Amino acid sequence: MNLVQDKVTIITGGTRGIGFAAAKIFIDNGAKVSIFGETQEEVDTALAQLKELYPEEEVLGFAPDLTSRDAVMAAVGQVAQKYGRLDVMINNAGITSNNVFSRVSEEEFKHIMDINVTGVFNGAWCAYQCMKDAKKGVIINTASVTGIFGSLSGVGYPASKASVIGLTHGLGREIIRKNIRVVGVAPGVVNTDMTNGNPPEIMEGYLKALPMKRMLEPEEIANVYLFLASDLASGITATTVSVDGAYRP
Amino acid sequence: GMNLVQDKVTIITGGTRGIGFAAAKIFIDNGAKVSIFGETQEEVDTALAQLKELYPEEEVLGFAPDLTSRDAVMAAVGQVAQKYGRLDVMINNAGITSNNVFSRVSEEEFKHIMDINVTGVFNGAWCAYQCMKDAKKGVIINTASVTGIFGSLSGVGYPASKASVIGLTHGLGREIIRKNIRVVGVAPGVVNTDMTNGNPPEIMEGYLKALPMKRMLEPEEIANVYLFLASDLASGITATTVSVDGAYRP
Amino acid sequence: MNLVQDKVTIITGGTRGIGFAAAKIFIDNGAKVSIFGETQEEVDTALAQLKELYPEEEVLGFAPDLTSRDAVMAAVGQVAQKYGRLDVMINNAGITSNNVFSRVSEEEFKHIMDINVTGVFNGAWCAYQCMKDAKKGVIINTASVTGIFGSLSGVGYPASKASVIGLTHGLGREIIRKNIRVVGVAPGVVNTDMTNGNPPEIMEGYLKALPMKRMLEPEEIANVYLFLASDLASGITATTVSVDGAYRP
Amino acid sequence: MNLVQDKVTIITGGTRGIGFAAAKIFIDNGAKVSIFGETQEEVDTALAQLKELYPEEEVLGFAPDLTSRDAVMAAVGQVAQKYGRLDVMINNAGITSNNVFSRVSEEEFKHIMDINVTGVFNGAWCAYQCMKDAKKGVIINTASVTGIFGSLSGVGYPASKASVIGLTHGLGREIIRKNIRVVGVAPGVVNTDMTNGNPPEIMEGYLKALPMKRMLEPEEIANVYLFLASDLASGITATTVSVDGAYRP
Ligand SMILES: NC(=O)c1ccc[n+]([C@@H]2O[C@H](COP(=O)([O-])OP(=O)(O)OC[C@H]3O[C@@H](n4cnc5c(N)ncnc54)[C@H](O)[C@@H]3O)[C@@H](O)[C@H]2O)c1
Ligand SMILES: NC(=O)c1ccc[n+]([C@@H]2O[C@H](COP(=O)([O-])OP(=O)(O)OC[C@H]3O[C@@H](n4cnc5c(N)ncnc54)[C@H](O)[C@@H]3O)[C@@H](O)[C@H]2O)c1
Ligand SMILES: NC(=O)c1ccc[n+]([C@@H]2O[C@H](COP(=O)([O-])OP(=O)(O)OC[C@H]3O[C@@H](n4cnc5c(N)ncnc54)[C@H](O)[C@@H]3O)[C@@H](O)[C@H]2O)c1
Ligand SMILES: NC(=O)c1ccc[n+]([C@@H]2O[C@H](COP(=O)([O-])OP(=O)(O)OC[C@H]3O[C@@H](n4cnc5c(N)ncnc54)[C@H](O)[C@@H]3O)[C@@H](O)[C@H]2O)c1
Repeated sequence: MNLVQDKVTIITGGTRGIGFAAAKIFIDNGAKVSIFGETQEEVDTALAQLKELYPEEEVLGFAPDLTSRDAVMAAVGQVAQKYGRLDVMINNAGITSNNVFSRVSEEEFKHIMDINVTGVFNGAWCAYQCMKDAKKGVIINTASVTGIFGSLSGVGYPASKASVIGLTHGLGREIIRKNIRVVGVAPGVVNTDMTNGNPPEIMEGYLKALPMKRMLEPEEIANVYLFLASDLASGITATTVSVDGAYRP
Repeated sequence: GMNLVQDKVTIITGGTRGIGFAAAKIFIDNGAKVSIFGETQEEVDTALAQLKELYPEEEVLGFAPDLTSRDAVMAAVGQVAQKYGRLDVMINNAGITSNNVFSRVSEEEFKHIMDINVTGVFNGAWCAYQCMKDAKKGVIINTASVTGIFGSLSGVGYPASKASVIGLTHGLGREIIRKNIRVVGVAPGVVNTDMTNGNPPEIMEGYLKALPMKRMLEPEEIANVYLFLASDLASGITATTVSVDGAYRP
Repeated sequence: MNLVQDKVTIITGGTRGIGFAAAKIFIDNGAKVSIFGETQEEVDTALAQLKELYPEEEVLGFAPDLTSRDAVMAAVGQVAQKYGRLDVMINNAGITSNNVFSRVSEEEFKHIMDINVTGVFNGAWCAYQCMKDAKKGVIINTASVTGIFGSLSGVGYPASKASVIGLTHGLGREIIRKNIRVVGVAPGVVNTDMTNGNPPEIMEGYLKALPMKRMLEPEEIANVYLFLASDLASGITATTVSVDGAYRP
Repeated sequence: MNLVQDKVTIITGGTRGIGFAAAKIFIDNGAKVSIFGETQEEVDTALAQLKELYPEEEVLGFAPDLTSRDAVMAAVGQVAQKYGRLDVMINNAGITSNNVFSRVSEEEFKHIMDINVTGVFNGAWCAYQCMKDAKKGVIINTASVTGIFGSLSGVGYPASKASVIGLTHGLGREIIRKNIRVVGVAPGVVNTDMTNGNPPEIMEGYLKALPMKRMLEPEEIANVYLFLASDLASGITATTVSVDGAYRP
């Protein structure tokens, strides 16, 4: 199976969790993969892990400030200049929130809006600049089940993830004439560092609320990134695919 | 090369032409054991002969049950389950459209589109569930439409029936996920099949140019989404409908 | 307050629950009200109740088979003939389902599809025929929260109520050029004969788990019918308004 | 008609357009109105216009930086101090975008996200702090049709307005236990300074694409704010009402 054969791919937040599982699955399927991480330390750790798994595969790693379009452009530009093209952009880096409304500070709301929305806008804009003249490409934006069904706390999380769905819808409709597809992915509860850090009572809570009686594995989200990036999904754009196993927050 | 549905016993309703027939081919290519349903025995015979030319060593069963009769659907689903010992995938793809102005929509026309597009999907999903529930495994795929989400400017029975399919998929998916059976919808935009061809090229030239992709989707582009959704790659996808419309808005 | 002053109104399922609460609120706001019921007995009971409340008000009552468009046309036609016009049509009559999928018979699925969807189509079609030449009117269709968020059982209920939302969207887009508005109302859990079952010991736990800690009252749905039928809602069409107090099935 | 009798109301962006039409309709319906505007000059102009219409009515006016929660709290706090309570908060201030994706600068995307989302979050948070102990109140957030159906350009506009819908959904579900309702309003194309200044070619396109063959008037949106703020809408929360006359971008 080589669903993304010879596709030049960038995965933001590709150092751990869903993004890292996607790096592996995309390399397994013939893609040329580059990853972004928050810090250079996280990037070095992930590149060393990928070097053990794939000793003959070259994987580029960068740590741009996702809130700065110039910093994202510098990193995206290096990938496009090394391979002469950019086929796939996955705006997967993201954070969550669970604070009760009264305890949501200005700083916390600004930060989740910055990373989850401005980070996605910057990545999609920089990918588009490298894809527009080639008149081909795929931009994948990671939303959440909370972007559709809301949440009971951490208002910045459904607000930012609903914005990602809205950005995906509008951008997809706008740039389809340049043969560039824009698709969203809205996961439910996934077994990563984002969810495994919670207290045991919250973990117990999730596991009883999940209709599948298990969290999804990062591979189950990464397999959807894989299909959506492949030419099999040539009819899918300006929409968000729910991958939540019927979980409802 | 690919074998995304290897050894999966699959039934495709409306598998004699358009999207369903393209799915029959793509599913056989990917290792599935395929059975098709068609509206008439003549359509079934034609499709089986076409598939026999393409795949001379492949056995494909064909049936023409009245989709509005659950006993007729159960008899056909039962024969497939009896022959292979299980049922892994059910695709409720058979459907029809409408474009009549509201004043000209007869009682008979509204009843018929509601019967085929909704009762036909309910009957197929119910009969599949009965053959899947003890195995605690399976995938049910229901074909909706872009009109089920964005409405239409005419033929009210078409968005009404296709929105019902999305609602059925959502509710059924939430209900039977505890039996490890996934229920997923597919909402196509405008697809190049017998459903959409008939108009002269002069009329169609301006229509195609106004489409966001400047072309209709091909039946293979919908069938490839059936393939992914039926595969173990979509293990996290249930109680939802995937839009495959190339940004087309009715 | 006379939000529907002199508006000739038909309310299907106006003999009890939401429909009956709407009959009272519409009479209070100056409308000329006619009600439909399943049986002649229900119609006689409701008309007598409205005579004790409003002795000087004339209310017409009919019991047409909602699955027969000719029977609905005969009743709608009599109202339009008596007042010379039809201003408001409320397709409020409906039923629910809670049977587990295996136990949903052909007959049960056919019946809920017939009453909840064909009944709404027939009422909307007959209203349209009496409104189209006047180039004014409002058609209100009662959906449900299950039409948007699904359900855990009784598949015919989300299937039929999602169809009502789809019919409302398509019909609204089609006939807005004739200055006829088509709007949906999606209630959550309302205190009527439809939810009047279980003893209080069992109910106490259920009510406590509801986001508002109570069901909605039929007046709370009828007040939304009132606004939507008024000229205040002149910009609202081809959409469904959620009146569920944040309840999620 | 006095749908919002004795209700202490704050309207952000109440100096012109929809917000100003709402100021008038809310005063007509018995509310105690306070307005916010971008500049002190706009506030002075609107207060003078309202003094000519209502010479005996006192209307407070403020121009806080909506991106600063402390500046919004200072203004909201003064209203709550003067009347001892806050009954209604309308987060109506907003801006639009129509730039092609390549021409959307970092600055433009940041600004629309700041005003349309952080401005709504700040207003809703400050209102909640003044409403939570009273265990009653209504927060109205202005989204847009583009938040549901996307757009063909100005990606910041559907992204920010979809975020407003997501914020409304999540916040509504979270604070309904404090008897505070959170509702959204999604207008189509409204005849205000936001749209009326466009070149004839763009105007022609709008008028052709509008199924009603006219734009909605600001009163048609303000009448929906009125109903949603009234006790008639007691069952409506954690949802967005479309007021678009079947217009689709
Ligand atoms: N884990 C879940 O249950 C869940 C639920 C729904 C949505 N999602 C979304 O899935 C995506 C991936 O999440 P995950 O669970 O794999 O998370 P993770 O914590 O396992 O990894 C997140 C990745 O994003 C990067 N990232 C985070 N904050 C960053 C910042 N400030 N700057 C730059 N990069 C940053 C990290 O470096 C890391 O590589 C996110 O968009 C998340 O919101 C996850
Ligand atoms: N083609 C499009 O533009 C379009 C758009 C949106 C939705 N869809 C949906 O896709 C599905 C497949 O459609 P298609 O375009 O391939 O159509 P098609 O006409 O090419 O084939 C339809 C198939 O369904 C079967 N079928 C139709 N009526 C039937 C009946 N009364 N009883 C039993 N079987 C019946 C036919 O035998 C045939 O095999 C349908 O559900 C259709 O509504 C298609
Ligand atoms: N009550 C709830 O919790 C709730 C929830 C969501 C949606 N709804 C919807 O609200 C609407 C009103 O329901 P309600 O709770 O007031 O119910 P109800 O049982 O109190 O009243 C139903 C009314 O519809 C009529 N009706 C029912 N079946 C009919 C048939 N076969 N033919 C003709 N008339 C028929 C009855 O005579 C009666 O007047 C329905 O469409 C229902 O689906 C109710
Ligand atoms: N007019 C339309 O076609 C339309 C379409 C859909 C949504 N909307 C939404 O409706 C709402 C009202 O818009 P309108 O058409 O009445 O606009 P308008 O331009 O007529 O008025 C906007 C108001 O918001 C204030 N405002 C704008 N930017 C601000 C800022 N930086 N800081 C503080 N206050 C600011 C202005 O002072 C003014 O009072 C907005 O949220 C807008 O996005 C309008």
